[PDB]
Amino acid sequence: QAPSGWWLANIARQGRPAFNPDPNYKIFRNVKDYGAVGDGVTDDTAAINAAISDGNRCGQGCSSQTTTPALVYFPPGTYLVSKPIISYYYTQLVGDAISPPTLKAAANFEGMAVIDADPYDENGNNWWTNQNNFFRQVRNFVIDLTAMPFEVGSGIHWQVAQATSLQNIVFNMRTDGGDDNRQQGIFMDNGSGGLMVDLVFNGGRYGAFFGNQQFTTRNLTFNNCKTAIFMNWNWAWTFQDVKINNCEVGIDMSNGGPDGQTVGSVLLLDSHITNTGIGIKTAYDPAQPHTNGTLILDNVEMTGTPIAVQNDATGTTIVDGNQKIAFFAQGRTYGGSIGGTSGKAVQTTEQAIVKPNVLLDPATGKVFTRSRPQYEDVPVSSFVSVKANGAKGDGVTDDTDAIQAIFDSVTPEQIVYFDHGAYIITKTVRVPPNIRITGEALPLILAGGDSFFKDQANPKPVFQVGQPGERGRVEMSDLIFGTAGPQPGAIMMEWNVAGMEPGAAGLWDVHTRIGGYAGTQLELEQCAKNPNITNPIKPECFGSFLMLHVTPGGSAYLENTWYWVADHALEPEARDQQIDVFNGRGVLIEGDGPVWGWGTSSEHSVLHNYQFNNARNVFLALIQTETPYFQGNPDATQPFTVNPNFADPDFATSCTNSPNPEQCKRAWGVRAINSTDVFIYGAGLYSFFDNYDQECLKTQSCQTNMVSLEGNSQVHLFGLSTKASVNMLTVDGNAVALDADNRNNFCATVAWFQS
Ligand SMILES: *[C@@H]1O[C@H](CO)[C@@H](O[C@@H]2O[C@H](CO)[C@@H](O)[C@H](O)[C@H]2NC(C)=O)[C@H](O)[C@H]1NC(C)=O
Ligand SMILES: *[C@@H]1O[C@H](CO)[C@@H](O[C@@H]2O[C@H](CO)[C@@H](O)[C@H](O)[C@H]2NC(C)=O)[C@H](O)[C@H]1NC(C)=O
Ligand SMILES: *[C@@H]1O[C@H](CO)[C@@H](O)[C@H](O)[C@H]1NC(C)=O
Ligand SMILES: *[C@@H]1O[C@H](CO)[C@@H](O)[C@H](O)[C@H]1NC(C)=O
Ligand SMILES: [Cl-]
Ligand code: NA
Repeated sequence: QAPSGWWLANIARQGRPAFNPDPNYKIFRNVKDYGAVGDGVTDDTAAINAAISDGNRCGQGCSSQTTTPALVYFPPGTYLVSKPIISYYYTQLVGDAISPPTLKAAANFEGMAVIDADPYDENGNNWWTNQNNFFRQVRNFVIDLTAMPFEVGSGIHWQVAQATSLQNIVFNMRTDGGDDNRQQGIFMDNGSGGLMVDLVFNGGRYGAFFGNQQFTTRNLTFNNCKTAIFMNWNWAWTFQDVKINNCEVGIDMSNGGPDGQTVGSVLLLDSHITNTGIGIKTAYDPAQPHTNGTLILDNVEMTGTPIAVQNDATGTTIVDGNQKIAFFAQGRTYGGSIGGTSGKAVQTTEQAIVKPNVLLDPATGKVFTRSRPQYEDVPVSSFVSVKANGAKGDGVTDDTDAIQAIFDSVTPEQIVYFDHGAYIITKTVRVPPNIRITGEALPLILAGGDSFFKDQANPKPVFQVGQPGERGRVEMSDLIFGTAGPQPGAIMMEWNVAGMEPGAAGLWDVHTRIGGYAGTQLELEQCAKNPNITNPIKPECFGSFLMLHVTPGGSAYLENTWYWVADHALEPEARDQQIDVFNGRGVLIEGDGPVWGWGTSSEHSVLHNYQFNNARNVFLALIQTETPYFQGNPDATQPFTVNPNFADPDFATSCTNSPNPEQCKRAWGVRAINSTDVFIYGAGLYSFFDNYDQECLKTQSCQTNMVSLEGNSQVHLFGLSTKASVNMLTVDGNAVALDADNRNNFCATVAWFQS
């Protein structure tokens, strides 16, 4: 096939990792420049693998690395492969977006999967610790297993962590062989996700075999699979806009049986299970001692599917199909008339969860969604390269004025293109309310300087997105925001603009990465942990003030956005060793929004990871947090002073008279103050340490409190999982749901909180 003309294939390549010492390292690789023929006849395995591995990248024996990113581009074509495509650390596998190429497994293909994102060596050790396998894309492919015997074949071994995505992939598999068919689209053994969007699975035994701590996956279609989704294990998982068609089983979540369920919780929203034998197989019964197997259905059609939910241990139909299920919950519920203050285990349909119209797509009535833009129809001439227009991206030069001048002059038909590099910002950059910005494989935008962002008593925005009250169209994608040295006055992104329409203002694959990597000066040398002393709280190890602030009137659509304060060092010489980085606050949302967050995560801030203050119209699915591992050395009262301008939590006051005082002063996973119409569909809010000691896990008591609802906040929580917090949820100062009353297979889990 002809080249597609997609801008990405032809845009001038001027990028380079600023902190890789090799001036000739090449981030972009077109597989055909490595000898791939793309005709489906010549075996292209070696050429594709060489395009990935070229340049001394992070493969076997390399724990992790941020200075060897790669964007591996596959022009339109068919690529015959006979062994796995090994995706090295920090790789974007980018098929052509206009005409997604086919990865065609040879009949004699051998190996784990057509694409392997985390190989096992001969001794059974992964190349990368699964929970550290960050910063990846696979997008725009057809993966064809149909030449392989039905007894073998997996499309992608997707064993990954945060800031990863699968997008726009079709998996074509055989339908013959009965019980001996073993083909599957995704094979996922474990990990810590992550996002998937816009996938189609045709045939096979399983569309996907899934096992992971937590994941958000939406707009998935399954056609003629035996079981569409085999959920092997999880803590939580949120599915939205899933279409299952003519399968034997939709979601199998009964692994382990009624006395050993390995699936923690599943949420299924805005979905359709059509012409399928059994919609969902579960082993849950409300008399069981634990919360394993929790399930939420919200707005799910069951057309032509006579058994919507089946208890496959007893064989009993729990919910009849051939009707829409407005809402179903099984697991423990609190609040309202059903659960009350003590909580109650239930397995029942119930009344619809009504969401405000501002959060919905008016065309479908589903919660609004929009995938990461790839600008397929935009000509290369419309892209304005920052390096072509005066920004150096060298990680030292002050690029503030050059970037500001680009932002001030770019027209709405153009797109600002951040060539890969590291762009030092030394004072506030004002982003206008009409702009589109996209990056070459996660360029770094770093708050730097020696004064402007240094004062936590007088914090300042790094990127100020619109001015207060403005409406417009602002899109950013494929970028990382961070600090160069400590910048405890930096508000990394202040989001003032509101979209003209849903999805017109947002962030896709845009991450805030505070410390831990080359260029930050916040690495193992400077910030190594020392739990054996009282922490000095080194000034050289502070991070930012606040990673994201949606101010009153701001409205944003966030999808695949990781707000991460480093718990460990990311370059290979450090061997994943742990560090202390002191970052005040994660994500703060105020005002009437709306705000959507799909597949967001906020981890290791001191005061809170997510906070809603005087907020309305917030939809998050699913969310994930961690407390910083150094707490309580120091505890959450240090080193950021309480600032009422950000409604900061005041732990010295709030923990007064705590019955569990030793571990009370710890970062909030989620805090809501005077906020309503907030909807959280799935949450994994974890506390794994106390001053790097994990003894507290044995009694699920690393911290005292995890979610705080204050000022009669109406926060509608579904599939809330928390790890090792005595109290999962506290309302107006009273502990409501205790971990001990809601034990799952690892976390504790509340299916449904009625506010
Ligand atoms: C769900 O994802 C699928 C897969 O990307 C989308 O289907 C593609 O839609 C585009 C735009 O119409 C077409 O050009 C492609 O041919 C489609 N691909 C396939 C495999 O069908 C689909 O649009 C998405 N649906 C929603 C509601 O977002
Ligand atoms: C929920 O998960 C827990 C943890 O896996 C299950 O408890 C385990 O059950 C297995 C039997 O399959 C035992 O071998 C383990 O010793 C148990 N561990 C603990 C910590 O109790 C529990 O049975 C599951 N509950 C339900 C209702 O499925
Ligand atoms: C803290 O003490 C332990 C002994 O339990 C030791 O192994 C570790 O190296 C010490 N840490 C530092 C930073 O010295
Ligand atoms: C609490 O939220 C309401 C909106 O329901 C708002 O009118 C009120 O001003 C808020 N209270 C404070 C103290 O800001
Ligand atoms: Cl993404
Ligand atoms: Na302008």
